[PDB]
Amino acid sequence: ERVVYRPDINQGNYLTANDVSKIRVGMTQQQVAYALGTPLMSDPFGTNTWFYVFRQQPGHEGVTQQTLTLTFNSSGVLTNIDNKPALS
Amino acid sequence: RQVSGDEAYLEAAPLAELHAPAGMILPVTSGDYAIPVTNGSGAVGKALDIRPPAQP
Amino acid sequence: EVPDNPPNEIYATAQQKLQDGNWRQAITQLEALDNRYPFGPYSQQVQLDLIYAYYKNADLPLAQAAIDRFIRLNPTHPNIDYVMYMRGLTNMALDDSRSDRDPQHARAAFSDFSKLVRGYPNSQYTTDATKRLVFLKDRLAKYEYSVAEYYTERGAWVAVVNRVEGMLRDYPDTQATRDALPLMENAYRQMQMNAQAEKVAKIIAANS
Amino acid sequence: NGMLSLGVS
Amino acid sequence: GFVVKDIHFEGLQRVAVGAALLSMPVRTGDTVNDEDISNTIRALFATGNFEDVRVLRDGDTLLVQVKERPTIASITFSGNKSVKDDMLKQNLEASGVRVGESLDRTTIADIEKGLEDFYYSVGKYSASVKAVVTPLPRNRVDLKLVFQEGVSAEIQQINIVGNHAFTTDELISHFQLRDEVPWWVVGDRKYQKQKLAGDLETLRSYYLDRGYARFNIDSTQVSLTPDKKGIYVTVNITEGDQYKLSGVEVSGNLAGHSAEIEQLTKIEPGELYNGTKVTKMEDDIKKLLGRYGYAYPRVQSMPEINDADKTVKLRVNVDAGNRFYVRKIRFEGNDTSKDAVLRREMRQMEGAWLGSDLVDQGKERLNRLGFFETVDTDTQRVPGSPDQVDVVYKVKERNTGSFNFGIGYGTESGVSFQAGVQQDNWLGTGYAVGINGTKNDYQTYAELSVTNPYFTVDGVSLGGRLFYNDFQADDADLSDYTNKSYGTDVTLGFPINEYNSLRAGLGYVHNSLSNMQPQVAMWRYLYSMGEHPSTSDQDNSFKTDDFTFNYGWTYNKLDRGYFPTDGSRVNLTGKVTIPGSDNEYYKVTLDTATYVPIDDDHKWVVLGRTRWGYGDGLGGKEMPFYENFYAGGSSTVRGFQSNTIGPKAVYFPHQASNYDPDYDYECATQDGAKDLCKSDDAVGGNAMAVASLEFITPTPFISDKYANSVRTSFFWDMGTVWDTNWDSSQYSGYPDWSDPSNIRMSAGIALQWMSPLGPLVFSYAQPFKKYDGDKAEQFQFNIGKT
Amino acid sequence: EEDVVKMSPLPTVENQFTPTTAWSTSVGSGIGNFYSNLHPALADNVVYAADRAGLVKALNADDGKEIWSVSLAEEPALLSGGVTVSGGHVYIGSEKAQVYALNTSDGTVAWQTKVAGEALSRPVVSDGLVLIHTSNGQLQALNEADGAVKWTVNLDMPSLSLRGESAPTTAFGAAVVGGDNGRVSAVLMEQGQMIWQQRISQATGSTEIDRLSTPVVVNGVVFALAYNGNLTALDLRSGQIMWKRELGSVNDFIVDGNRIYLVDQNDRVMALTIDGGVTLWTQSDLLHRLLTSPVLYNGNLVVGDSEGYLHWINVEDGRFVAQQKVDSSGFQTEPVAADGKLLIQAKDGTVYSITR
Repeated sequence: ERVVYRPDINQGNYLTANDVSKIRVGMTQQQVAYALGTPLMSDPFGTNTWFYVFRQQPGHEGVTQQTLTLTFNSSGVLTNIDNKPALS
Repeated sequence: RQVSGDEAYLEAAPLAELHAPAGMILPVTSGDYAIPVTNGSGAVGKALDIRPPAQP
Repeated sequence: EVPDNPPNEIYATAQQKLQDGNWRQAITQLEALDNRYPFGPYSQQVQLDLIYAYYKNADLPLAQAAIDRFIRLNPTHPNIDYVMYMRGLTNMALDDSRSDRDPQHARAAFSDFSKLVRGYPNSQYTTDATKRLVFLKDRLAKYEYSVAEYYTERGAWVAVVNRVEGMLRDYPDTQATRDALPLMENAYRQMQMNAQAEKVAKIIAANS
Repeated sequence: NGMLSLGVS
Repeated sequence: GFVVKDIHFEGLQRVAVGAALLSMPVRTGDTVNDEDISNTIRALFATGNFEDVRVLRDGDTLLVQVKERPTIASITFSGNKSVKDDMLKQNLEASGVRVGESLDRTTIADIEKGLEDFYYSVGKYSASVKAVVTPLPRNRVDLKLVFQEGVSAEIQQINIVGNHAFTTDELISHFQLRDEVPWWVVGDRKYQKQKLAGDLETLRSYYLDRGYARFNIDSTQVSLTPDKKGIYVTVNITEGDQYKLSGVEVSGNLAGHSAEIEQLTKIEPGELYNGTKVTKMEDDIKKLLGRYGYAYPRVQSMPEINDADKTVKLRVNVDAGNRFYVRKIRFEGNDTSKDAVLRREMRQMEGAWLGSDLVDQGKERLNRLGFFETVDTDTQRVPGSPDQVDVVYKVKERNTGSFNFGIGYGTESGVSFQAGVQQDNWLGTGYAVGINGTKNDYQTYAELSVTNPYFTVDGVSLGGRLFYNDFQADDADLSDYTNKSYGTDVTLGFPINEYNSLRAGLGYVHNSLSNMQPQVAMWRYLYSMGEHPSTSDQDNSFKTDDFTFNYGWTYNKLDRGYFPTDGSRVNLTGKVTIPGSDNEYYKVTLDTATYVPIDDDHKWVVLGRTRWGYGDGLGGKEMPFYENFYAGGSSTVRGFQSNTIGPKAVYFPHQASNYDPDYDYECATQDGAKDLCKSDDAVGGNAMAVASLEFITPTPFISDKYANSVRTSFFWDMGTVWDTNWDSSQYSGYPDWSDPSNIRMSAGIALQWMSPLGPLVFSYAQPFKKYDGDKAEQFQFNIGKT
Repeated sequence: EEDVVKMSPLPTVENQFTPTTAWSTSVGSGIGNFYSNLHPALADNVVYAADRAGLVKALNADDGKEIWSVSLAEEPALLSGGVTVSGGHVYIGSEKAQVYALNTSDGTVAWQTKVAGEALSRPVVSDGLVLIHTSNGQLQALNEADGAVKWTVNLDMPSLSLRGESAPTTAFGAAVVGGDNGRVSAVLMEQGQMIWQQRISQATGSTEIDRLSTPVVVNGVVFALAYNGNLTALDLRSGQIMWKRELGSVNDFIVDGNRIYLVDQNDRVMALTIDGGVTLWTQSDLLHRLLTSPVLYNGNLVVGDSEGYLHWINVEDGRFVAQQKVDSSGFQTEPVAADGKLLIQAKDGTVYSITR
């Protein structure tokens, strides 16, 4: 581990508290897109799911990720929101 | 220093369409980078005469 | 630096330095034979030869410039199928055959070969051009495998999965992609998306 | 420095 | 209306009938009015093959008539001195004009005037490019570009109007453009003109950074002489009064971060307005809003001026803008360098949120590799997405490998012939290989290297050397010996911080001594090693095979690379013999620079240097006399001769294979071999301690226009070497060389600038407190030893 | 390495009289290679001249011997605005945006005014004012008595101008003036209010083609001379281009009787009809010799080149009359033909009186 120089690896989407608290269930995609911005990853194995992973590790430890998974359906309307602000 | 009469490409890893599981689908192929099967009796590599034709 | 010989003397000369495989000399004859008669009854034959010679003398930027110009003024020509092949070779001769440099060339080479087999399936060059597309796909897939790889080391797990995702879209049948799948699974597992991880785990365990 | 330098290798 | 039965052609030469048809909207059989014909003509022009076209109705047949642009059959030059026929030929193909293509006849005078601006950039304003086009029997043209470039134009004055608080000279002092260069001298910019924008930018900052908040550059005229050989430049300015900062009122789309921006804008009331502290603030905000996802935060600052109390209330407007995501980072032009080679210099993570900086930071981090000639960014919105972008870096690749040769000429060195070959990017892998040799009066060095700058993704390098050094001690102003060493080191380089680095590596050395003229100290070391050669001749040999663990730490927070005016530099090297070596020692050396300016303008810097060295043996052995610490000359304590400080040779009586002619010898049998002879030949020690104190000042007789080019100082240098294993008792007569309280002090005056022969540095020191046997040397210098 | 045009070699002239150097006086270092307007000026058998550094001497017009010894430095002064002397004052413009007026008496400073940029233009004294045309357009008019800035007429300027900002002529309480864009403008001497402003200069292309960085008024016609532009005769009232000719210069021409004598930008001398501007003769044996402004002395044309050679052209045919190396320093600052005397300042400040 030592004390090398690690240059802040950000990954995925940026999620405020005053933004997750804005998507209610039963919204369109176009509405959630406008609410949070397009996701960066979206399940490509036959399941309209949207992963907002908000991953942050700066210089040396304190790696921080919040996974915000929004399950849709055949139509295009939010049916389940899944939010875990940490990893443990 | 560049290529004159090479044949290195003939050993390129073949294309075998990936079998999908059940209750799952592979992402949807872009028709970009897709090669039609051409019932080809023509030569390959150093065996093909790449000289310009003529007539009359 | 050719003297004002009769044109036939210059063709017999050039069309002799050529099967003698001395290119830079057959050029200096044709290269100047062209600027003498840039149009003529058989000054399209002079242009194809000039492109053959440029290719083999590894004068690659003059092969493309002369093919492009040739197509632009003769897209009708009965030999146009051959010039597309030579454009295919040219661009493919600027690539790697250890392949992870700007694929501007492999991509652009994959285009000219595709145009050839799409528009001329019964061309004499079609099958050789096909075996090149199969190389040039693995080549282009391998480039994306390479960037996937940098980002697995850097620990930029999103860019990993997104890069492998697009690899399944664009180059799925390629051998380079089967190899990329366990990079994808890892990026998922590293991001605690053990749900999606298991999804790729079973695409691996279905294939080779 | 002194003298010169060629950049072509 | 009108119906067309056939389409018939007159004037097709190069263009195939088929190429004509495939660009005509009106087809065979179509029903066409004079409107769809005007569309066809209009279209055949858009191809670029034709000079004149006219489609005409000929009964039932549409008739197309063309005159094709002539084919370029040669491009001769004849007149170009300043630009080679090849560099122009290449630039013309980039503009469409090449041999085998057709001449854009209406762009000839465009081609002409197009090349004038190439010549107006350098300053060749008298220049000219005509173009003689000669027709040839079969619709061909011979393009001959007749050049007549002129006397390059030189700038005879840089004036400043309105400057009241600063003489027009002090201001010009800091411009890249100069009204006069000197010789017989300072390497001190040219005297030509171009892009003066950026030199007005330094004139703003000189004024703004001193509280002239209302300062304004009214106009800047740029004159010629009628003969177009001389160039004048006036920048007319209006000086504000000096304004003290009152407070900062922030106002805009702060994205609810007023909490963290209300103290980034907290400034102690009283201090003068400070045009850089302002742009720091602005950047700290853009760096905070950037820290929180926002790609392109705008921040402006228009000072509310109040001439009553003479104060400025800075009104900062924030505007965090939007948030974009990087779909991909892509590289174009990396045709040799590996994809990873550029991508690892990216401070922008792909598949993450955009930073207007981290994309620019990753471009400065790219050209500073110097693998690429040009580096351009391009952020493209991904099609079908309002907030996804691709960041493209378009590189042009540079020839990386080079042959290098450099003569410098210093006193404590002689003539340095540094020379060697280097490949900075081995087959585009970031790997550096090279064979450097340096040749001194005392040294012939020659090493071969292979370095990986990213052994680890975070920047850790693994560099391997393989060296060969022949040291001739009597040319280095030491007791006469000959060391002929070689070996190999692998070294990890850890980047730690923007200012700090660690080195650690293992090493092998083969020291092969010979020609050791006998003296006590050199010989005390040798009994320790278990070698008892001859006290009374100069025909000896010691083979030593050492294995070393090397380690180092360097810290550089100097403000400026050239003439530092602030901050310290601290280097610390040390080694030790891993068990299994012939020798058994540890060595530790440590240098220190510390600059401390006393005035705001920073032309009164106080330089405090210190050098420290110490080592000894472990297993009853001693530190090799070649791993010794010396102290004298320019690098260390000035006023004194090179290496002349510390222990001296206590010589045995002997004879060498010299065959004593009519020369001066030290403790030779041939001249009277009593017992031991005290000498003023130096050997240095295993314990150095030099420490200087230079007082850098303005240079007080030279024109203010370029006085800051030359740097005078007043130094007080002091130093000490000593021998710790010196038997002070057994040699009761000879001076106590384990006593370090023998402080040699000197005082002089330094001068350095950059002459055409290279970087210069003079010193002139009278040693006031010199001790027994110390050779003085008052005037010393280097000419960029390299 | 090589200038684009061979400096036409010294014309090999059979002199028809003996050009002599009545007297000679060195004033400081001179103007040097610094392109200036600074000429000497002659008033009441007393000659006033100066050098760039700020030394201003007054000499006798006969013996060339000093009278008063004052200079204007602390640091140089950068005098450039040709010496002009009217009322009891010596006017000199300084490239440090200063205009000095010294008493013709002792030589003490009468007044000194901070103008709106470098005072390159020869100060003109008309009505009760001093017209300075500076290097950032500003055509300021200072009060002759005290030097207070009466008014400022911001002429705008191109990216790239030449140097010698045009000195205005005056007629009927208006000031006619050159501009650095091709446009000769006319203002009022009470307020500086625009009246007309006519473009005189032909443009070329998207390169850098320029116009004029001094006109003369006779019988309600105004003549002026752009760089590339044109020699045009303008209606003094309207400024409507009466006739134009495709000639150009930066060296104020001179209109005598019925002819326009003129030294263009390739140094080729010529005389035209005042009428339509149709050409009389051409003397292109002095091409590119970097000739000075012309002057009339005893029915002869008196020029001077870069190599301190005075020439003497005959006004009626265009053939040379005489020649003389006067000062190897070089010539630039305009001659002077006033009070039967002929003065000229070589670059290093030497003031020659030519006679015989």
